[PDB]
Amino acid sequence: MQIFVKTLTGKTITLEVEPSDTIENVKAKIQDKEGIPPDQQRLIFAGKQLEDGRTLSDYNIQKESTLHLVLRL
Amino acid sequence: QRLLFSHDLVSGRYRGSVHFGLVRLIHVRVQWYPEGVKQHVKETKLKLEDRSVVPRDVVRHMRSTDSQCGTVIDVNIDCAVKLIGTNCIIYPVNSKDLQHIWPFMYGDYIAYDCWLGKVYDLKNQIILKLSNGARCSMNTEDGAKLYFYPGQVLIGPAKIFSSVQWLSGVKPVLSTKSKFRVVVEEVQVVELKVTWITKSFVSPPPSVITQENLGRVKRLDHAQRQLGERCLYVFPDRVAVEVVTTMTSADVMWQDGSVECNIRSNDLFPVHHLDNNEFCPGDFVVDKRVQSCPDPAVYGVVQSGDHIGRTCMVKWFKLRPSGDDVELIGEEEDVSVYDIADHPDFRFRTTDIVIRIGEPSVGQVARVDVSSKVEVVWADNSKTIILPQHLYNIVFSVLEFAPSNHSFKKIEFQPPEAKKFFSTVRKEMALLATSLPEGIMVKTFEDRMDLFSALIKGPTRTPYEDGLYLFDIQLPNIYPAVPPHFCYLSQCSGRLNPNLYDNGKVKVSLLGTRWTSKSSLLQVLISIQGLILVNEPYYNEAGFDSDRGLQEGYENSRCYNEMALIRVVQSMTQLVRRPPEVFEQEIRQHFSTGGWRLVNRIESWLETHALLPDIGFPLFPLSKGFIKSIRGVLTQFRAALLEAGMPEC
Amino acid sequence: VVKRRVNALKNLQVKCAQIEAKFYEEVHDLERKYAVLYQPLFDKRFEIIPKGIPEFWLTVFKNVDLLSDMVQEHDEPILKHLKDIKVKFSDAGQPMSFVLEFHFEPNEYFTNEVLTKTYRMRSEPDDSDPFSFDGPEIMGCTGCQIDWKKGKNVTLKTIKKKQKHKGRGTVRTVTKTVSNDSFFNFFAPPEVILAADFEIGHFLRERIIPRSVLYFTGEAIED
Amino acid sequence: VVKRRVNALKNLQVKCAQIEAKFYEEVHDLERKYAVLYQPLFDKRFEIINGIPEFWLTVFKNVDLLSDMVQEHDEPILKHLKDIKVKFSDAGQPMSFVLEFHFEPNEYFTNEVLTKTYRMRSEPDDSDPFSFDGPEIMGCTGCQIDWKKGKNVTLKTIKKKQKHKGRGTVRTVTKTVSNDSFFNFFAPPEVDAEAILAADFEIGHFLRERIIPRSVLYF
Repeated sequence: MQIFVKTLTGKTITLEVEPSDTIENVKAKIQDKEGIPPDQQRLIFAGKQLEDGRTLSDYNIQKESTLHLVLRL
Repeated sequence: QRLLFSHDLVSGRYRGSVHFGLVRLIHVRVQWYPEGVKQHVKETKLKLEDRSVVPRDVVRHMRSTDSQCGTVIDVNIDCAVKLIGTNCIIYPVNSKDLQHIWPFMYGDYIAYDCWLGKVYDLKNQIILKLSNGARCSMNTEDGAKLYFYPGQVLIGPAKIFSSVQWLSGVKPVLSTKSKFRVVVEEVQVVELKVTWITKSFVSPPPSVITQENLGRVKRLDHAQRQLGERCLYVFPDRVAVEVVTTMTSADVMWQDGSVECNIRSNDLFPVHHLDNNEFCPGDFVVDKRVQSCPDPAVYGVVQSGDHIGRTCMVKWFKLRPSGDDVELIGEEEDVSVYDIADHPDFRFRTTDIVIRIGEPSVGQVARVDVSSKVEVVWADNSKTIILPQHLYNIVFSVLEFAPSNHSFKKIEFQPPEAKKFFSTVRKEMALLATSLPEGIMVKTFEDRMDLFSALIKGPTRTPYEDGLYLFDIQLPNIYPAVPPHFCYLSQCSGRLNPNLYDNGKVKVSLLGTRWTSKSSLLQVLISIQGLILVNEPYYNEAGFDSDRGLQEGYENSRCYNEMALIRVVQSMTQLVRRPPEVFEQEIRQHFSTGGWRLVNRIESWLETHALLPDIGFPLFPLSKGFIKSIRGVLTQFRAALLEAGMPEC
Repeated sequence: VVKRRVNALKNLQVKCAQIEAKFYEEVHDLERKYAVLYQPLFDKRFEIIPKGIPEFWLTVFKNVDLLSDMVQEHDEPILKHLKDIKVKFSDAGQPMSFVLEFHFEPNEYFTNEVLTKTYRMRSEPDDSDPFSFDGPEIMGCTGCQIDWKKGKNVTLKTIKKKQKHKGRGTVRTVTKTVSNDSFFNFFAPPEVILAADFEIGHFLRERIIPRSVLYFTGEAIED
Repeated sequence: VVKRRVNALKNLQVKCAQIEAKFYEEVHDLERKYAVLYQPLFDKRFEIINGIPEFWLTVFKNVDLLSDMVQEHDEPILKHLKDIKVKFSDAGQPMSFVLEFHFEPNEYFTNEVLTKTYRMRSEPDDSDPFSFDGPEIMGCTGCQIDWKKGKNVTLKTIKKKQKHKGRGTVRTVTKTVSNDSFFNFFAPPEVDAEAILAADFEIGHFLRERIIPRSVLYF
């Protein structure tokens, strides 16, 4: 399913993620696309701090939905 | 009622002489900072001069009988300032005027090109002008022993200036028997080790930013100018001043929506502790009504509430699927606070650091507007409006078989000395079978013998009375050396007890979150019957032990009694509707005997309140919000009991 | 018992102070001897001191706190003609005493070429034999005469004042001469502030005369 | 114009400093000779001390610079100190003074006489009129004390608490840790270390000038 992840440098990552997928896979894909390691980023949907250990569907992610990338240090 | 709180300005006798001081510690400890040391002294011997109202602080009128709460937006400080070395005192000087002594200070947040960060440490150098007329720079580490503010005058043995850098003037010859006299012109920051936290709209820059790159670093701003804080006053000519008095006149947004601007702080007193069900204007919340607000996307913002009524009015918003805007789902007044809960994610409150998300990019939260948007001071550049959407924030039995999706899995338990564990559990079981007369009971699965599971009945005359609670206990590999690993089965989506967390954690001293190898499950059950299920369970979160006899304690405890009643009814509703695969027959039997008594007792409480009050725990000032919430959940509980096949006695 | 032993120790310390006094007398003698080596350098300084270094010693006074406080605005033009300051020492066999010769070029204020404010230091093991204490320390000054031209004096200043008669209160609009704060009071000690003058003279003895360079260029400090 | 002759006069001041260095050299020579003359008095002290209890221990205790180093547990050691003297370097070598501490037979070390030395300066450092307010102190020479078995106090055998890896069980391990004591400056810091060097230099200067030639006044 098509989703968009926005990074703080202005780029947009277009990703194909299964609704039942876990957030760890999303972090891995984001790392692959930009290199930031899963332990070093947070995913934000409409202000929700997405938790790695829970499926995307139960976060009610939909087609063409928007995600935002934050950094933890 | 307590009448002093942290940082408040007080006048009292030290060494037999009246002096100013700041209260630092409470259940009071006062430090007469101008010249003195911390000491304990009671408030009856003291005279307040200026309370320490600071942003984010929730306050109540001292004189007004109305116990309405309110959050403080901004504080205006008119502070007396004494010049150091001299004794001239200028009053009133507004603290917004005074500037920090050093450009940056220990741990004050900063912003680099596009990164936020706490300055973990900062290396700073003083710039000195000698009586010779020479201008030099020295690290503060060497200057510590010079017998630090612009314009100071000090003396130092010549050798101290061995490592300095002579910026200008004729270099003097350093002789061990020469004593230079220095006037400190400016204090400068050399480097700073930034402990970054967030990126603001790759990788961190260098930790210790080079001095040439400090011009782009911007501090944080707010005024918490306390008594005795070195700073620089500017004539309407920087001069080093120490604040000798403060005049805290703060603006307050009250729970009724009124903004009583410029109220003397002495008329206010802060509330150290909120009942978790108060909601001052702007506190984002989410609904907990079963039917209303089915969409998780909706959130709530409280506009005003009546403290005595325990009822607040809210606006429900939801994000627009397109763009970055928001829309108003609808206004709902008379909404019981118990039906709403502090929003999981959005917790914006004043002076809270925040980062803009998809121009200034790092800032602080000033005020959460009653409308959707929020106010952020980006550094000190400007207060600006921005939605939350894109603003990141900083009796006994031994059952057979095994628990089906229950108790503890993924453990692969293996005791280092199984024989000693068996020796322990034998006596533990004997004691349990012998000394459990209060109805509380336990059971053990045949598989993974460590998998204890207990049902506990509430005592009498308490919000948890007739309250059935299930606990699963994993005995550690090294039992009884360490306390057992408890887990409360939590399903109410709430905190029925300040310790019984929804995540399943439990908290009590015996659980180490004291214990001894002599400690047994019997002691833990006794504690759960004595502390966890107590008459006033408000008194069981990380303290509040001081509150005994405090009016704030009584009020918050009554509200917590109400909330605990709501949540216990909710828990019983769920348990009847979807009970586990274990302990079922006894749950049926308990609900048949006294289960319908809960609803009858609650309805009797409601009827008595309507007519006017019975007894058993603080609930007497039943509030509109409590009545609404309890009725709404009690009809649901009756429906669950009916569909469950539990006819009324 | 022990008192006798400590008394013996103290009496030994008395001989110790006597030998130390001999040591310090010999130190003064060696300083006198090294004068023969010093004065070539200070004489080159004299000759080299626009011609020469204008107001060299007045500038040195200004750049020293102990001496700047002693220089007055009126004094500065007068002391500007201070040609040199140099230290001489006593001859062999005499009590330790040294002289701070202010050699002064011809001017319009006062005539005598030099002002020689001799000094002296203690040369005894101790005031009391049972007790013991020593170390070079100024126990006395000598001062010197200061003449003046008509109206050029600054130690005492002439003014016109409406004074009040003593014991009668009558007003007298008349001229008066009143003691005034001036640098040259440095040469007029209290006929037996004394400690201050002694230490300032000692400073000019060990720092400003020997190491005048450090204090003129700004290359040295004193408080 | 003027600045040129000022600079020449500065070069002259450099030679003045050199002459003063020679002055202080002969001052040290006089110190040595007069010390030869003191030897009868110091020897009479030595025999008198045979005795004024803990004489030099009290002397040190009564001086602000030195009471800072003498620790309580040191008292059994330094009390056996029998004498202290100063020896002065002979002509030809850089000026120095050697403080010699004569200790009676003890249960703590076998050194009949312990030594410690300070080297002073006898020259300026460059072409500028550099500071020389007499012979100042640079460097210093530590020495090893012939301690008896386990009688050292400069290092203390602490039973440091540690925890086993993984198991976490607590245990005590005997480890030598630097310990504060009057003898510590006998092992001065090598080439805050500079601050301790300066403090030791000042202490030794006070010993040479004040403590030893005037020990009676400080008793």
